[PDB]
Amino acid sequence: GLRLNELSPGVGAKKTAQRRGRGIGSGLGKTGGRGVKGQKSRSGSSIR
Amino acid sequence: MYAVIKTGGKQHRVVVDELLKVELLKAEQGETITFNDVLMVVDGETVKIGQPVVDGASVEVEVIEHGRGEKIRIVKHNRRKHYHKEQGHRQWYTLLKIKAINA
Amino acid sequence: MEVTAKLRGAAISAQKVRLVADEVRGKSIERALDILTYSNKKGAVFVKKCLNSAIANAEHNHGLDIDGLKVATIYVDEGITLKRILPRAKGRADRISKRTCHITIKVGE
Amino acid sequence: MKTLSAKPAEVTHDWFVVDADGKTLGRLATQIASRLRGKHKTNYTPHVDTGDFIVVINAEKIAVTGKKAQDKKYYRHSGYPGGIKETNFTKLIAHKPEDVLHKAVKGMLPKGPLGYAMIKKLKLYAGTDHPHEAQQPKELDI
Amino acid sequence: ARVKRGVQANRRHKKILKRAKGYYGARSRVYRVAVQAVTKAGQYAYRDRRNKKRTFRRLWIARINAGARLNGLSYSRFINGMKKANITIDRRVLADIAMHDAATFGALVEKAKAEL
RNA sequence: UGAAAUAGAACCUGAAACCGUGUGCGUACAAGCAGUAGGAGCCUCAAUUUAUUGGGGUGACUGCGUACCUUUUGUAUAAU
RNA sequence: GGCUCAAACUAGGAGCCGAAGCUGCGGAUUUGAAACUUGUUUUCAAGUGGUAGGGGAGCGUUGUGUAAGCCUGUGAAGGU
Repeated sequence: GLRLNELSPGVGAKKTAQRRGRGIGSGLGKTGGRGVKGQKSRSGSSIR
Repeated sequence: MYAVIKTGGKQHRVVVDELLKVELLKAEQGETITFNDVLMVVDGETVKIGQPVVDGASVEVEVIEHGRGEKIRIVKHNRRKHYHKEQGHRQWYTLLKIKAINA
Repeated sequence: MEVTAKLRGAAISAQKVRLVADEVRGKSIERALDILTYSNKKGAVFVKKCLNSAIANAEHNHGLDIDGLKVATIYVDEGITLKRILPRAKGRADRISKRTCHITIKVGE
Repeated sequence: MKTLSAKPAEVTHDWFVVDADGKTLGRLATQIASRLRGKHKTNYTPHVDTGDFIVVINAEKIAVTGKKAQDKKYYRHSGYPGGIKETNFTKLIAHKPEDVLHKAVKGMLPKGPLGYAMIKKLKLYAGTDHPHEAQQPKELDI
Repeated sequence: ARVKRGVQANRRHKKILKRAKGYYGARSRVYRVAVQAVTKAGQYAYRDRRNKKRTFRRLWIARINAGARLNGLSYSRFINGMKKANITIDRRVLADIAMHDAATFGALVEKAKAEL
């Protein structure tokens, strides 16, 4: 290894995790991918 | 003492040693461009109107510089629809100095 | 030169003092003192006190001729507000603001 | 090169006199409205008054076709409940002769500060004489 | 790794408010009102960037109509005459000549009139 | 006194809302989401041989133009 | 508003206006295509309204290493 500065993970290795509800531009704002009023949009929903 | 020329999809009424900014051209700075398709030359009292081009008449311009214009903010918003987008724009221009209007 | 005096903390609303300050702004020292001594408003005793202190400062600290002075600037700012409680009917309580004012006066030739 | 405006200080309003004798009301009114707006001028800019002063004589002699002299109704509301009032073209010509042509032109001018300023250049008189020989209007058959 | 957001929030709100200068009342003072005022200004500017191209041609056409009627025919017949004469001069330059060079516009009208 | 006192004790820094004072321009015949696109005039700085540009403030007058969110088949909505 | 051999209607004809449609000019970008070939370069073709939603690429913030570094009273952070 050269240095603790120049260590890259090797493109494709990492990905940014998704963050719901952080504005219009991120693609996951407001509802956060959940849709509208319904059971599956709620805070403890699942598929059973 | 003036002419009408076509540059960048637009038309311009030009006089000598006039600084005119037009659309971006593929010419270097200080390079001299000759417009030999002028539309009209009005030299004092003589009016030469080309149909569509005044034959023989020409104007030489000098490419003073190239640059970006004023930044423009483009704002798009769809009310009640969770839609907003912004972007910036700066149009490219060239500055020409009219050198002469050949009849 | 400009000689200042400040009367930070007058127990009165700045709104109630600005009416008095508007009538002495720009006047000469003598005319301003006349207006203040014959005003029926409570803000005038505060403004007169601050003005007299500014004139004293100009005479003593700065050695200026008082006969040629004038109220060059005057403004009233809001001070610290005391907060109190006023009972109302049906077991309800309103907050009361006891406002104070800061008076700044600058005399000058 | 740019497109310049008329620069109000540089604009001149010319005086013209029009004889409204037997002419059609609206056919004359459109011409007058265009002249008051300044549309006949190559310096026309819609935010500047580039018009001309129009002095109309024989305003009580303007004509309407059909049966409009007796059927053209002029309504106004006075601001009071039931306060709707109506008058005829012929009654209004007898009573306030200039108001027929003034009303026709006001309808054809734009509705705003500039339009109010351009209607102020319409000087219309019943009779053959106008008190504006000092301005020397030029006779304009329009 | 607690993040306090005051500094970034301050400069974001300051950006919007600095773009809301000149606006009356709360529209240049309070962010909640100013931010939608700035968005609406942007929307108007976007629409008016098209409508300007729309409005200046209306101005040029009115000026050319005045100029052609000053010596001869109407705007519609003038434009037909230019098209027949193969004169490529645009309405912007035409209105400029009508407003600033009456003799040249007279000669230009004479060409269109000779072509019909 | 202190390096500093708009470090003076409610005392480091001292934002915003909110309230003043001063200067410049506009505003008392004109109807509406208060902007936008144009645009006269005035004021002010810098170059320039001297009103000609450029930057800044203001904005007469003209066109266009019924907030945002949510929820909806659909909202300027007098729906939240 | 106003309009009556219309500025109405019927039947033709010729001009013109008219949109963010199309063309012109300049620029960005998605996909695919011939190559010094990983945006190394020049182009070409077809595209680029968008809610729910799916996919892609980034910005900024706090903290750790890099860092006993680098910057900083010849003025850091913050504020304007």
